[PDB]
Amino acid sequence: TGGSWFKILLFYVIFYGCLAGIFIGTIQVMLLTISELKPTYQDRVAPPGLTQIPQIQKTEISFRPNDPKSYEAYVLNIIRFLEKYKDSAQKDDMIFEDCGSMPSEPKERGEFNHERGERKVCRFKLDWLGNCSGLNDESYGYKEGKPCIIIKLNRVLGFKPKPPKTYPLTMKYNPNVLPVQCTGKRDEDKDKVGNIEYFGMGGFYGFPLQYYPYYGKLLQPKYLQPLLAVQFTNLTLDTEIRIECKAYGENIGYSEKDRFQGRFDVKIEVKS
Amino acid sequence: GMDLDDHRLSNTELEQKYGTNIIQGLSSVRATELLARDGPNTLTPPKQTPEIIKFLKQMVGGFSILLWIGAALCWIAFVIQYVNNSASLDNVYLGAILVLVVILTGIFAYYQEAKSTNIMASFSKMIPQQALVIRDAEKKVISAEQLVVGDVVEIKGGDQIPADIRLVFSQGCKVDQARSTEFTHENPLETKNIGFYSTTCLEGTATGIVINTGDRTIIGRIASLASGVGSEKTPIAIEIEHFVHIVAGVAVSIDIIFFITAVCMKYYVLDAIIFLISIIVANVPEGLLATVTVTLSLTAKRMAKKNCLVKNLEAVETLGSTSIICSDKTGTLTQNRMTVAHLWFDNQIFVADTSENQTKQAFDQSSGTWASLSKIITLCNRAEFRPGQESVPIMKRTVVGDASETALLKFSEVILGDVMGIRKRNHKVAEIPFNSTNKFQLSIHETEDPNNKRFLVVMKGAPERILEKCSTIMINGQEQPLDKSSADSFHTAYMELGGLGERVLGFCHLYLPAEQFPQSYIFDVDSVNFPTSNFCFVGLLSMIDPPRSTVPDAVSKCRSAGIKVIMVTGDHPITAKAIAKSVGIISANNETVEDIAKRRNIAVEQVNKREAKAAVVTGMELKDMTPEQLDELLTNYQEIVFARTSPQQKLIIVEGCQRQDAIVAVTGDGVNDSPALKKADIGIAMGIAGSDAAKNAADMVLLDDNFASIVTGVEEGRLIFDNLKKTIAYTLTANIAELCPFLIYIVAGLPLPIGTITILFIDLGTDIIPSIALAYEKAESDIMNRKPRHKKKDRLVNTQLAIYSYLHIGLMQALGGFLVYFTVYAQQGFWPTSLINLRVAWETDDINDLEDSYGQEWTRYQRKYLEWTGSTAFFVAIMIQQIADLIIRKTRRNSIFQQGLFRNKVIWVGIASQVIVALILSYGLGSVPALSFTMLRVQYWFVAVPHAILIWVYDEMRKLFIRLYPGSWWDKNMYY
Ligand SMILES: CCCCCCCC/C=C/CCCCCCCC(=O)OC[C@H](COP(=O)(O)OCC[N+](C)(C)C)OC(=O)CCCCCCC/C=C/CCCCCCCC
Ligand SMILES: Nc1ncnc2c1ncn2[C@@H]1O[C@H](COP(=O)(O)OP(=O)(O)CP(=O)(O)O)[C@@H](O)[C@H]1O
Ligand SMILES: CC(C)CCC[C@@H](C)[C@H]1CC[C@H]2[C@@H]3CC=C4C[C@@H](O)CC[C@]4(C)[C@H]3CC[C@]12C
Ligand SMILES: *[C@@H]1O[C@H](CO)[C@@H](O)[C@H](O)[C@H]1NC(C)=O
Ligand code: NA
Ligand code: NA
Repeated sequence: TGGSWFKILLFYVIFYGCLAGIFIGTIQVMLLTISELKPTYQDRVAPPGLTQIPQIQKTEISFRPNDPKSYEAYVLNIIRFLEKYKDSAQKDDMIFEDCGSMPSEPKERGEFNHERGERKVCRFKLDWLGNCSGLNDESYGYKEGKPCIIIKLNRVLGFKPKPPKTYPLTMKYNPNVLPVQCTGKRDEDKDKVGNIEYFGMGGFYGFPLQYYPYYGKLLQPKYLQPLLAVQFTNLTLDTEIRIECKAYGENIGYSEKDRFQGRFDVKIEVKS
Repeated sequence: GMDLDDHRLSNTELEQKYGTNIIQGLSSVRATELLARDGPNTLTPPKQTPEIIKFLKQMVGGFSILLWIGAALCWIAFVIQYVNNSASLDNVYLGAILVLVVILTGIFAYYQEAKSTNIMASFSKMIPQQALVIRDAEKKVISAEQLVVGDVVEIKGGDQIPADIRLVFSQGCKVDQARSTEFTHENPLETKNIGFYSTTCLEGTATGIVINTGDRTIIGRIASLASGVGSEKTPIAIEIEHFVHIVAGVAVSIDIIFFITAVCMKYYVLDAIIFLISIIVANVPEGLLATVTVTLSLTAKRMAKKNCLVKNLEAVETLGSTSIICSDKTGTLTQNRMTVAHLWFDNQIFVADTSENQTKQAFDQSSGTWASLSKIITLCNRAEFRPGQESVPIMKRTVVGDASETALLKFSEVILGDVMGIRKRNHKVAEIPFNSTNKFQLSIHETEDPNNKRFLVVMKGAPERILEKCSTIMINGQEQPLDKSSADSFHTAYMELGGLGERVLGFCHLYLPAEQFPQSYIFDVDSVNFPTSNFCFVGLLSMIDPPRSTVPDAVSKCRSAGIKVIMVTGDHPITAKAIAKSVGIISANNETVEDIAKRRNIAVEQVNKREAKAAVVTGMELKDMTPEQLDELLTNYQEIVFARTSPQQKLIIVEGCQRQDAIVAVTGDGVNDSPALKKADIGIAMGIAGSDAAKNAADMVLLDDNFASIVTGVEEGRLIFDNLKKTIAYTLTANIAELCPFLIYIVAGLPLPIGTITILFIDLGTDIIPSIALAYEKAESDIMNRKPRHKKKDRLVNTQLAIYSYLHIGLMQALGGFLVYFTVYAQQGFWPTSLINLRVAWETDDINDLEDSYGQEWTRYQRKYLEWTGSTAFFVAIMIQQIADLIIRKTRRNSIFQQGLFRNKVIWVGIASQVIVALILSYGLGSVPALSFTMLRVQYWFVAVPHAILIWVYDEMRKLFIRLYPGSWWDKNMYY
C-alpha cells in the first residue's frame, strides 16, 4: 500500500547495508594478513619469465628497411622503454648508486621491513648496449637488415638468480653472470639465422647478478633492470626465421605450457 | 454413436428394432452379417502413441527450448570467436556437454512414466473374468467374440456378463441389483433388465439380446475411436508450467536489461552473447523432473504403507488439497463389530454383558415375555457359525452374514441352546433377503403346531419403520392395541437407547388363520398374498457400535487442519448425532437449532437459526429443498450430519458441496455410491468391506477399512507440496551467485571471477543429489495445522519464495565467493583495488610483463593459471555455502534442533557427494590443468565457512520470529 511500502523498503536498506558491512568488514580483515612489502606467496611468478622489449604483437618481427614506416612502431617502442635508462635520468645520487663495470655478487640492501626506508638502486648505462643503446644510431638497427631486440628477465621480488655451475660461453664468469643464449629454433632456422651479436654489461652475454634481489616498488622505486641487447647482424632476407632465447641457471625453470617462462620465441622477418 | 438405449419397447418390437428373436436368435446367414456389421466385443488397452511424436515432445519441452536456444547461442559465439582467428575451444566442450544434458534429460524422461507407470499398474483391482458360456437356444459352446445383436445368450452366475445385452428371460438374477424380464427404470444402468459387459453375475440363469458392441456400448463409447481422453494436466504439471514461465520471464528480463546496457556502453557482441548463455545455463533447473518423479513415487509408497492404496496420479496430487470429507458411520467411523448390551421389553431397560460374560443372563429366563422374544430372535436370525471350527469360543466363529446378525447369534447362542432344531421345525418356504431400500428381512414359515395355522411370517428391521407399520404392542403374553402410553414409551426407550450411541432392531411375528388361508398355498414375492401389517411386535435389541480407536484423533486433526467432516449415515437423526458427538464430528460447546430451542424452552421456529452451528438434517429434509437451500445449508452451518439419508442422495450431497470452490472426498462402499464416488474429486472405496464396483469407480482405495487413513493420506499428500517448495528453493538459491560474477566482470573490469563451464559444473554436481535429498524429508509440526491449499489462489512457487531465493540467500552466496576470490588474488600479489579495469590488460596474450602491486611482472600463462585458481576458489566457496543452504532448506518454520540433523540420512549423502565432487574437480582435474580447474591450497576451502555459518544463523533467526510472532508482518512478509 502507501504506508507499508516504507516498511519493506526499510528492511532491504538495513539488510543490504549489513551485507555490505560484513563483506567490507571481512575484506579489511583478510587484508590485515597481507604485507605491503613482499607477496605472501610466490607460486606463479617464482620462476621468472624472460621477454623482449619491442613488445612485438604476434611473436613476429616483420619490417622492410627501405620503408621507414614498417619498423616505425618497432623503433618507437624501444625508445619509450629506454628513455628511463637515459644517462640524464640517472644523474640523481640520492636514489641511484654507481656499481662497478664488472659483474659481482648480489647486492643485499637490508631486510624486508621499514628500516633504511627507501633503498638505493644500481644504475645501468646505455653505452654498454653497443650499436643498440641509441646513443649513436637513432634507429636501433632496423634501418638496415640488423634487427636488435633487448632481453629482460621479469622482475621477481627478493629473487636472486643462481647461474649454472649448452656450450660454455668461453667468457664464463658464471659466479656473477646469468647466461643468455639466442639460437634458431629449428635446423632450417639455425642454418639461416646467420650471426648473432650480444651486447651486455662488461662484454658478458647475460644479466649481472649485482642488480638482485629486487625489493619491490616501495623500497626500490626507480629500479633499473639489467638488459641484454641481441643484434642479428646477418640473416637471410625475405624469410621468416624462428629464434629461441633461453636463460640458464638452477633457479631458472622451463615449462612446456608457459612459452615465456625462462624463454621466449620471436620470429624475425626482414623484407627487401 | 447415440446417447439413447432402446429399452422401453416390449419384446415384440424389441425384436423389430434391431432384427432379433427372443427364443431362436438368428440363423448363421444373418448372424454372421450382423457380426460383420458390428464387429468384435472385447476390452483391450492397446491404444498408445506412435511414440515418435512422444520422443519429439520429450526432446524439446518446457526448459528444453531455452537450453536449445542457449546451445545455438554458444555455437554462434564459437563461430564469432573463430572469425577473430582465435579458437580456445572452450565453447566446443560447453556446447557438447549442454546438448548431452538435454539428451540425458530425455533419457531420464523415458525412464519417467515407466517406473511410475509400473507403480501405477500395480494399483488396480480385478474381478473373476471369463468369456466362455453355453447359450443360443441349442446348447453349444460359443465364444464371446461371436456375440452380436440378434443373438440370445443364456448366462449363469459366477462370472461376468459376456456382452452388453438387454435381458429378456431371467429368474431372479442379481448383479452388483435385481434382474428381471420387465422394464423397470429409464436409466440403462439401473433398468434391471440390461446386462453390462465385464460386470459380475452372482447367481441365476438369465437370457438377453445384445444391444451394443464396441463403440456402441455405454462403457466403450469412444474406446475404439482413438482420440485423447485422460490427458488432463496434473496439478504439479500446472505448477511446473507456471515455474517455467516465471524462469523464462526472469531470464528474458535480465538479458534484455543487460543488452540495453551493453548496446550503448560499448560492450562488444561476444560479451553480451556469452552472458546470455551464462544466464541460460544458470537460471534453468535441470535436475527437476527427476526429483519431481521421485517425490510422487516415494509418497505413493508411503501411503501404500499407511493402508492408503492410491491408484491414479491426479488422486495423489489432489489428496493434499482436500477440504470436505463425506464419510459413513458404519465401517469407516466404527469398528463394525457390534456387541449386544441392552434389552427392551415390557417398557423396561435390561442390561447385558458385552463380552466375556461366561454366564447366563441375570434376568429370569422363564418369563412369558422373554420366552417369545428369545424364540423369535433365534428364529428370525440368519447368521451361521463357521463350519469345521467348533472348538474356538463363540466370538471367534465367523459368519458371512451381516455384523448385526453375528451380534444376535452371539447373544442367542450364549443365552439359549440349539437354534438349528427350532429352525428345522419352523420350515421356511420363502425368505426376502435384507436390503437397504426395504430395511427388513421378511421370512415365510409353515406352522407345525397342532392348530394348523400353517403360515408364520417373521421379520426384523428399523424400529421406527417397524412400529410405523405396527398397531399393537405385546406385554406379559397378552396382546393389546398400541395406545399413546405405548407409543410414547417406545419413543422414550428409543431416545434412551440411542443416547449412548447404539443401534436397535425391531421384531415381529404373526400366524395366518386357517379358514382364510388353506393348507396348500403359493407364495409370490411380487404379489402381496399374505398380509404384512398389524403384526405382533415383541421387543427391541440394543447393540453397541463402538467407534474405532484412532477415529477421534483423526476428527480432531481434521478440525485443526481446517477440513470439514460430514456424515452421510442413513440412521435416525438422534443416534447419528449421539455418535457424532462421541467421535468429535459434532464438537462440544456446539448446539443444533432443536437443542438450543430446548434450552430456551421455546419452539424451534421462535429461535434464530444463526444461534446454531450444527445441523442434523434427515433425508427427506434435503429431499424437499431446492439446490439453493442445500448450498446455503452447506455454507452457513459448520458441522452437518446427513442422517436418515438415501444412499443415492450422496449424489446431491457431493454435487452441492463441489459448488463451494472446495475439494470433496466422499467414501462409499456400495454400487449405489459409485455415481457419487465418480463425481467426487477423490472417491474412496471401503477397503476390506467393499464392492468391486466402488473399488473401480474410486480414485483411492483403503486397506485398513478405517478412518484416520483418509487423514494420513492428506498428511502425506501435503508432504509433496511441502518438499517441492524445499526442492525448488535450494535449486534457485545458487542462481544469482553464478551470474553476478559476470555482471561485475563486465562492469568493473575485474578478471573473470568464475567461468562458464564452472557454473555448469555447479548445476551438475552440487545441485542434483542434494536436490533429491530434500524429497526424503519428514513432515513438519505445522503440516496438520495449515488450512487446505487452494488450487487457483496458491501456487507452488510464489513471489516470496523466488525473492528469498534470489534476493536474500543468493546475494549472501556471492559475497562469500568474492571474499575467497579476493583472498586468492591478494595473496599472490594483486590487491583488491588493483584489479579494477584490469580485464583488458589481463586477457591480452601479448603482455607478458604485467606488473602487480609489488612490482613483479607476470607472464600470460601465469595470469591464466591464477584466474583458473580464482574460479576454482569461487566454485569451492559455492559448494560450502550450499551445505548450509541445504540444512536450512529442510524446514520452512521449524529449527534443526527440533527436526534433527541426523534424522534424514540422505542429506548426509548429498553433502558427501558435494564434498567428493569438489575434491575430485580441484585435485583430480586440477593436477592436469583442464576445464578451468587447478589445485587449491588448504586455506582456500575454509575461507567461505564463516559466510556459511552466517546463512544458517540468518535463516534460524528468520524462522524464530515466525514461530514467536505469527501474523505480525513477519509471518506476512518474510515467510516463503
Ligand atoms: C550485486 C553484486 C553482489 C556482490 C558484489 C561483491 C563486490 C564486487 C565488487 C567489486 C568491485 C571492486 C571491489 C574492491 C574491494 C576493495 C576493498 C577495500 O575496501 O579496499 C580499500 C582500498 C585500499 O585497499 P588496498 O588495495 O590498498 O589494500 C591492499 C592491502 N594493504 C592494505 C596491505 C595495502 O581503499 C581505496 O583504494 C580507495 C579508492 C578506491 C575505492 C573503491 C571502493 C569500492 C568499494 C566497493 C564496495 C562495494 C560493496 C558492494 C556490496 C553489495 C551488497 C549488496
Ligand atoms: N440382516 C438384517 N436384517 C434386517 N435388518 C438389518 C439386517 N442387517 C442390518 N439391519 C438393520 O440395519 C441397521 C444397521 O444400520 P447399518 O450399519 O447397516 O447402516 P449403514 O452403514 O448401511 C448406512 P451407510 O451405508 O450410508 O453408512 C440396524 O438398525 C438393523 O435393523
Ligand atoms: C535490490 C533492491 C534494490 C530491491 C529493492 C526493491 C524491493 C525491496 C521490492 C521490489 C519488488 C518488491 C516485491 C514485489 C511483490 C511482492 C509480492 C507481495 O505479495 C508482497 C510484497 C512483495 C514481496 C514485494 C517486496 C519488496 C520488493 C522485493
Ligand atoms: C656495430 O659495432 C661494431 C663494433 O662492435 C662496429 O664496428 C660497427 O660500426 C657497428 N655498427 C653500427 C651500425 O653501429
Ligand atoms: Na540453479
Ligand atoms: Na543451486
